[PDB]
Amino acid sequence: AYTNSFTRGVYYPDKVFRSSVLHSTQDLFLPFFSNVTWFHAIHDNPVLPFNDGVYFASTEKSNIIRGWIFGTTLDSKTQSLLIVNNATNVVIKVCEFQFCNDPFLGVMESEFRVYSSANNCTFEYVSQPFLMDLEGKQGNFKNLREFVFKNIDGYFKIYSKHTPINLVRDLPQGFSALEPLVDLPIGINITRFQTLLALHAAAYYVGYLQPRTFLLKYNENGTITDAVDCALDPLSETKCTLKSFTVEKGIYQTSNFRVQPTESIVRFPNITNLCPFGEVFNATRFASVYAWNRKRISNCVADYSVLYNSASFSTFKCYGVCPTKLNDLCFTNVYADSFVIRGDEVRQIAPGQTGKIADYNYKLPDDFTGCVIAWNSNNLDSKVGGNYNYLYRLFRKSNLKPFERDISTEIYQAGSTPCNGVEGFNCYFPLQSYGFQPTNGVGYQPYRVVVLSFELLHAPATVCGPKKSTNLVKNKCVNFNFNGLTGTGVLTESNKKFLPFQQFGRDIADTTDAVRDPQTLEILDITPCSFGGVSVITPGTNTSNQVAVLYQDVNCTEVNVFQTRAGCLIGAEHVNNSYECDIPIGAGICASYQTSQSIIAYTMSLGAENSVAYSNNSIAIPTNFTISVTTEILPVSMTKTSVDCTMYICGDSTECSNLLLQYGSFCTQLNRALTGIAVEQDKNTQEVFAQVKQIYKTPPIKDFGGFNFSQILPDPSKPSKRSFIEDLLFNKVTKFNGLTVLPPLLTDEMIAQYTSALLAGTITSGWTFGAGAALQIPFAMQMAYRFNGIGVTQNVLYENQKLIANQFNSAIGKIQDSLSSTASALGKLQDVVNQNAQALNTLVKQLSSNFGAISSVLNDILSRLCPPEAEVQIDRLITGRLQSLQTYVTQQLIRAAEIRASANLAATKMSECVLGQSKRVDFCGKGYHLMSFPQSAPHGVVFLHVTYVPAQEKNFTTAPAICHDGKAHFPREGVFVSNGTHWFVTQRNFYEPQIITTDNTFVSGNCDVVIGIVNNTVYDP
Amino acid sequence: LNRALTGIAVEQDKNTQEVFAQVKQIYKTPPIKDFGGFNFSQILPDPSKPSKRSFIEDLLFNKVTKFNGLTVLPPLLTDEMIAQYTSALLAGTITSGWTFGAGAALQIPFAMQMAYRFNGIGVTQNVLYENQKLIANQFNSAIGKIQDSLSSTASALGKLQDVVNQNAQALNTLVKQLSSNFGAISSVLNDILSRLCPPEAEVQIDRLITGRLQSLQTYVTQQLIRAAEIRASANLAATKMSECVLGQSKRVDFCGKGYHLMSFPQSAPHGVV
Amino acid sequence: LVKQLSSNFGAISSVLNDILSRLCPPEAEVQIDRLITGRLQSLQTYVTQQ
Amino acid sequence: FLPFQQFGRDIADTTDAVRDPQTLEILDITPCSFGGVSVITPGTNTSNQV
Ligand SMILES: *[C@@H]1O[C@H](CO)[C@@H](O[C@@H]2O[C@H](CO)[C@@H](O)[C@H](O)[C@H]2NC(C)=O)[C@H](O)[C@H]1NC(C)=O
Ligand SMILES: *[C@@H]1O[C@H](CO)[C@@H](O[C@@H]2O[C@H](CO)[C@@H](O)[C@H](O)[C@H]2NC(C)=O)[C@H](O)[C@H]1NC(C)=O
Ligand SMILES: *[C@@H]1O[C@H](CO)[C@@H](O[C@@H]2O[C@H](CO)[C@@H](O)[C@H](O)[C@H]2NC(C)=O)[C@H](O)[C@H]1NC(C)=O
Ligand SMILES: *[C@@H]1O[C@H](CO)[C@@H](O[C@@H]2O[C@H](CO)[C@@H](O)[C@H](O)[C@H]2NC(C)=O)[C@H](O)[C@H]1NC(C)=O
Ligand SMILES: *[C@@H]1O[C@H](CO)[C@@H](O[C@@H]2O[C@H](CO)[C@@H](O)[C@H](O)[C@H]2NC(C)=O)[C@H](O)[C@H]1NC(C)=O
Ligand SMILES: *[C@@H]1O[C@H](CO)[C@@H](O)[C@H](O)[C@H]1NC(C)=O
Ligand SMILES: *[C@@H]1O[C@H](CO)[C@@H](O)[C@H](O)[C@H]1NC(C)=O
Ligand SMILES: *[C@@H]1O[C@H](CO)[C@@H](O)[C@H](O)[C@H]1NC(C)=O
Ligand SMILES: *[C@@H]1O[C@H](CO)[C@@H](O)[C@H](O)[C@H]1NC(C)=O
Ligand SMILES: *[C@@H]1O[C@H](CO)[C@@H](O)[C@H](O)[C@H]1NC(C)=O
Ligand SMILES: *[C@@H]1O[C@H](CO)[C@@H](O)[C@H](O)[C@H]1NC(C)=O
Ligand SMILES: *[C@@H]1O[C@H](CO)[C@@H](O)[C@H](O)[C@H]1NC(C)=O
Ligand SMILES: *[C@@H]1O[C@H](CO)[C@@H](O)[C@H](O)[C@H]1NC(C)=O
Ligand SMILES: *[C@@H]1O[C@H](CO)[C@@H](O)[C@H](O)[C@H]1NC(C)=O
Ligand SMILES: *[C@@H]1O[C@H](CO)[C@@H](O)[C@H](O)[C@H]1NC(C)=O
Ligand SMILES: *[C@@H]1O[C@H](CO)[C@@H](O)[C@H](O)[C@H]1NC(C)=O
Ligand SMILES: *[C@@H]1O[C@H](CO)[C@@H](O)[C@H](O)[C@H]1NC(C)=O
Ligand SMILES: *[C@@H]1O[C@H](CO)[C@@H](O)[C@H](O)[C@H]1NC(C)=O
Repeated sequence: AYTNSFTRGVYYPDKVFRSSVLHSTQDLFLPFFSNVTWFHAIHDNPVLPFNDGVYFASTEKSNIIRGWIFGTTLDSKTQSLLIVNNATNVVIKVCEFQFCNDPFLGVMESEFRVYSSANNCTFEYVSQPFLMDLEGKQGNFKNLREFVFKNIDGYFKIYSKHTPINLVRDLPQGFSALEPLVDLPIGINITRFQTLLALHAAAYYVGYLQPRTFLLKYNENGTITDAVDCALDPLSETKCTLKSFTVEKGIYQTSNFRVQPTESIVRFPNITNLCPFGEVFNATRFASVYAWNRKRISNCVADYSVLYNSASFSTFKCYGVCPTKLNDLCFTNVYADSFVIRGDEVRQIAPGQTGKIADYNYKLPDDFTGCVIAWNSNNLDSKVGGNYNYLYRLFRKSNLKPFERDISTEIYQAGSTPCNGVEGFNCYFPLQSYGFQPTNGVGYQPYRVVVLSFELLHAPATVCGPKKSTNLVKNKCVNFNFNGLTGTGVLTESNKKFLPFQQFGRDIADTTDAVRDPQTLEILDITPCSFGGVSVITPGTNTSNQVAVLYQDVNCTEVNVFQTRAGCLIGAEHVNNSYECDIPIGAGICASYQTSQSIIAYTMSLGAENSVAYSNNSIAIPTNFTISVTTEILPVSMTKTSVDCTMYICGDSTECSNLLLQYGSFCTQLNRALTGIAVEQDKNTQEVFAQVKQIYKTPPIKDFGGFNFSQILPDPSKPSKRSFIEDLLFNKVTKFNGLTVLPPLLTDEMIAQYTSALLAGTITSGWTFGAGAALQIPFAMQMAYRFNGIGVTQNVLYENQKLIANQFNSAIGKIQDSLSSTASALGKLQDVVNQNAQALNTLVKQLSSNFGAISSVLNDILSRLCPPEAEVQIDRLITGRLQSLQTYVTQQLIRAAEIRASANLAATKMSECVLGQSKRVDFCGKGYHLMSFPQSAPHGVVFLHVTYVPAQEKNFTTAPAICHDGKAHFPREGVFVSNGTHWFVTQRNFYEPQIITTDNTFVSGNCDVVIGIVNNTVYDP
Repeated sequence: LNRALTGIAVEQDKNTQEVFAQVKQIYKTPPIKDFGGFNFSQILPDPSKPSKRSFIEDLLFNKVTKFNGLTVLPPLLTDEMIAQYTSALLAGTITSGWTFGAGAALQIPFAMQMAYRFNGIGVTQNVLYENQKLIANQFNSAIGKIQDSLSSTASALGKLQDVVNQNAQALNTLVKQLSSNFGAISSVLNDILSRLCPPEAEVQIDRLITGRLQSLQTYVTQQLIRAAEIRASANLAATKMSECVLGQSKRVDFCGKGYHLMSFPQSAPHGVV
Repeated sequence: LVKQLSSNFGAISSVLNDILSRLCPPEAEVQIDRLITGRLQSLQTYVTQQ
Repeated sequence: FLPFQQFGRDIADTTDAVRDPQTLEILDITPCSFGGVSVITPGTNTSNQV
């Protein structure tokens, strides 16, 4: 009866070759994993809906399905497309037919009950004859022939694919693209179709197409190999939104949820009287244009479809509105300006027009809303002897304002002379007339013109169109229409006290806040029905295709379900246990993929909770330490792009360039900004790396006290003398539109030489090469100074020198192992590359946009259209592409500022971390800084920060001071500790107890002042 | 535009994590507040609030004060979580000095910690102990004065209030732009659509689309620039946290004017004090 | 920025008064809107760079 | 190109390749080489050679 559809409904949307690209297209496709009807029967079929397009598929072994019928009645009464394959060729006809039996075609061929006539044919096509399977066979099917049948604007598009199969059961799973084959211009309104079966079995599938958006993957050979149905599910929406088939772990915003209306609400005043249009259009006599009439039409039901459909009118031109929308709109008042004019003067009755009537007798506003209605009256107002009862004002000393009625009869003066009702030179009358006779010319015949002026709704409306009202439903999302004002939202009761004259309320945005119900004068608030963005929480597609959906800022009762302050989270199980944050949701909630396995949501942990065993006489002092190496990765530079604004916008087009010149310096200001950026990328690089006045090199003998630097020093065997670690870093980070990339000034080899010099200086001369000359020093002694710099006596290093070197070497090895396996380690630098690449890919894609033009391709506009019309379309494209460049450049300037700040920070670290020793906490890594080593990286720098971290501690009893002979002895830069029986003095950051003597302590004051002073003895050497 | 705004929203949480999430563990003070006479009751959490914030933090929070496609996302770190981080940083500073920043938190008497801070400015530790009671009273009085100042002068937090105002002003302007015609017959799209039909309506709509899109581009650009300013401030705040609270700063006027001893963080709306 | 005032931006003339003194509102308003759009975009660019 | 395909396209929707209408072979279209030209010069206060 039914089966599960699969990845079979994909066809080539057009005939353009694309390869190695993911292309997003919207067309009528079969939704993935939808239900498709299975029609089987062994030992005619029904008439099916076409549903704006039909997916059809069949499995064959003997060519049982041999044709299709498409139409409305499909019975010799309308044109109906008939496609038949009768062992010779495909025959397509749209002829009528008498189906004097349940049509099917029988098997060689010995039966033909499909038809017995051919009458009133308007199209016939026959392909070349072939020969195929006809005799009776039964079993597994051998050939699956899939088809798509769609009707677009009268064109019947047929797509198909034939493929070998070895399968009797349901549809095979597997991607297969459908090529286009036929486009038939027929123009038939198709609502139903039927199939044709061959009787000596039955097997075929019928699906239906829907307006889905698909993301199509074209491989290197231009064959469609996959597709994503966006509205299939949140994961598919995410993949198409990001235009990729792989989604990294995280949360993405892909769409917006909106509760849809369930029913419409149409509300109008309960008026039964009809508007007296007949008394104006069929008036016995029209007024003269010098004295035009204004009839008010109000408190009635108006129907403008009668006037519009009537063919008796010579013109019906609406300004501001248009004639088929007038039925759903209503007005506070409509006024009818009624007068007779000359035919040739109809053009003057319009906004923006001038002339002796437009200026002297009937002026319209240039913002006029309404309709100009006209018809000739040559058989009513014109008379033999002429009709001289219609007067117009020939002369006036001034023009007229809109809707002014100038009834005055003052004597007009051409020049300047007194007139007192006299007809004389420069004493003329403003009143003139025409003598209209049925025999006068076309332009001299009378026309009856009525202009209907509509005053936009503001106040309660009384003259409304023929739309009937409905009942009102509160507290539900509805699509409402109140007196022509439309929108979607939930209508609720309100406490807004509208004044008796007020009809509408407004929000800050001028949107409707509340309405007065036109039937019952109560005030209803309009709150649009709940909506919000929808985010998809997913582990990467390299792990699982299971996702959770977050509906932002909604309640869960308006749609496992977890209510959070971020929204309603669907698909994630709520876990009481806290963990480290993984994929953030918001409001303290994070999600992760963990174990059966599922996506979980939890309140994030801030770290383990602990307490410090504080007391007024207890100090913890470390007895051992660890040397750790951390990696700090900073962007320094970004790719130095340069864009030819002219070639991008106006590629190889003189006409476009000439139009572009009317926009001035916009281009050169973009070239200037990008040049400035490109230059500053090199300034940034020089400031970070060119901090050494000379190029230093290490000695051939690497006698550095056991410290192994072979993985950070250049390896004299590479085409570019980079270290092992640098090679690892470089192995982790991965045009004809006026878009170029400039090379950097400093090549990678030169950067490596600078980092080599900085490293060799640091190793052989410590910090001295930074301040001035490089002064050689044994490395172990350099470390001794670095230890003194953190309050640790140099003797600690020498005594543990071998241990320290091994820890250092091991730490370096661990970095290498980390860098060799974890690609994400350099994400901070990879993102910069991605951001610049994304910016360019977007920019290039903008060239495909129309921006309102007929075509995105400039040459296609130019080769078909000529300048007076072509220039407008080109200006539209220029505006769009120029705005795109302005956006790109602005984003690059902001990003460049971010990079500059990072480069300045990197230079600061280089100066304070590598050339010196930093006293700034966590500036040169967490811990007590010893030394740092630079390594170069693509568009960036990596610092290896060597830090001293206390490793093991004991609880010792302490005291701020010791009493001896009543004098208070305090330690000379150390602390007092007790092992329970004896007091010792020791350095703060490393347990090394010494006997308390007068050379370790100093005396100030006496025992009665110091809080916590203890009794002891002080040894005097 | 959605991408740019998402990037901003994300970086606001990165900024918060970098400023506050500088401690690997959540520390808590002992039940006995024997800190040598130094009174911290106005900066430590008060175990009685719906959100365990200090008195001063409550004062700070009491001073700082949609259907058009405009939404506000919640922060990842709620105010309670921020308070827990500041509590941990404060407890670490008090009970272990700077040791919790470099590595493990090593307990030390507070008076001795101050002795080290005094040595760090070239003042022998004996000065503190001999004047320890005086110093504690001065500290306690100074804290009380802060409370009195914060309790009466609303303008004290103007630097943070302006940020709120700038974002609010930006949105109010943006929403108001929907009322503009931009050359169209009406700013209301539905009123154009219900009276005019496609060959003429599409032009008026394109005019409104152009105007509203330009308005968004302007808003987003201003937000990106403002966000860069905020990021610089957050980086500075993180730097101070690292050098002022976790350590002791030798940088003149970096951690206030005078010779720096110690600093204490307090959370505030969209900021740190 | 000042030089941008000399640009037509598709208008018949960069000088606003020359448009206004020869053309009347139903046609003049379009040319003026073209100049307003261009000059406003120029200011937006200037302010952003500043 | 598949037998029904006549044109190829680039990311920008520009033509990548064409099927020759007289002989059905596929030809790639690569715009002829172009690029910016920069002038390296000492200041005109020294020399006019570039
Ligand atoms: C200090 O810690 C280091 C390790 O960080 C200790 O060295 C380890 O000592 C054990 C002895 O039990 C050896 O088995 C390990 O192989 C050593 N590790 C390394 C890397 O050499 C050192 O002994 C500790 N010292 C003290 C006094 O506790
Ligand atoms: C510094 O460490 C490197 C680590 O690779 C040592 O080089 C290794 O040396 C051993 C023998 O000494 C070889 O068996 C390995 O194959 C080498 N590895 C590589 C990657 O070359 C180097 O010898 C150490 N330096 C010193 C002075 O011992
Ligand atoms: C505290 O340290 C002292 C100094 O090392 C310890 O004293 C000595 O103890 C050893 C036996 O462990 C004797 O052989 C020495 O002669 C002692 N010397 C002195 C000067 O007393 C003392 O035992 C330690 N106390 C604890 C509890 O560990
Ligand atoms: C340190 O030792 C001195 C004397 O050796 C202690 O002072 C004595 O204090 C007790 C109790 O107050 C008196 O009874 C003695 O007469 C005092 N003797 C002298 C010489 O002053 C002092 O109290 C001790 N410190 C502590 C903390 O107990
Ligand atoms: C630290 O200072 C606070 C200041 O408020 C002290 O709490 C006050 O304590 C006194 C009595 O000790 C009460 O009368 C006040 O009402 C308290 N004020 C508040 C706001 O609670 C606190 O006791 C001081 N700490 C110590 C150890 O003395
Ligand atoms: C297939 O159709 C049946 C009813 O005909 C329906 O209950 C079922 O849910 C459909 N399949 C899917 C996957 O929705
Ligand atoms: C199929 O129909 C065509 C119609 O012209 C006919 O010529 C052909 O012979 C038929 N095929 C047979 C009889 O196998
Ligand atoms: C078909 O042909 C007949 C000729 O007898 C003609 O009268 C009729 O109008 C034509 N059209 C239809 C739809 O029957
Ligand atoms: C097609 O025919 C149906 C009647 O079956 C009718 O309702 C529909 O409006 C027709 N389509 C057109 C475009 O007239
Ligand atoms: C593309 O065609 C070539 C034939 O030269 C073939 O070797 C290659 O595997 C094909 N690629 C795909 C993805 O089918
Ligand atoms: C006014 O509207 C109500 C709503 O149902 C209707 O019953 C009433 O008859 C209307 N008034 C007139 C005069 O028709
Ligand atoms: C005018 O009168 C004619 C008949 O003389 C009638 O058919 C027409 O509908 C009338 N028009 C109006 C607006 O009353
Ligand atoms: C991601 O995919 C690659 C190749 O499919 C695989 O080697 C890698 O282990 C995957 N990632 C994880 C975390 O397993
Ligand atoms: C919606 O959220 C409110 C918030 O207080 C809650 O009280 C209510 O029960 C939730 N569910 C509904 C309205 O169905
Ligand atoms: C988690 O805690 C809640 C307390 O509100 C409790 O109702 C729930 O059953 C707990 N779940 C588990 C698995 O412990
Ligand atoms: C110090 O003493 C406290 C007392 O409870 C203990 O919890 C803590 O672990 C001790 N420190 C070490 C390093 O063992
Ligand atoms: C430490 O605190 C205890 C409280 O149990 C007190 O008796 C002792 O005198 C205090 N010592 C110092 C030095 O403050
Ligand atoms: C530049 O020109 C001025 C005046 O012509 C001259 O004095 C100056 O020396 C020139 N610069 C150099 C580097 O000679």
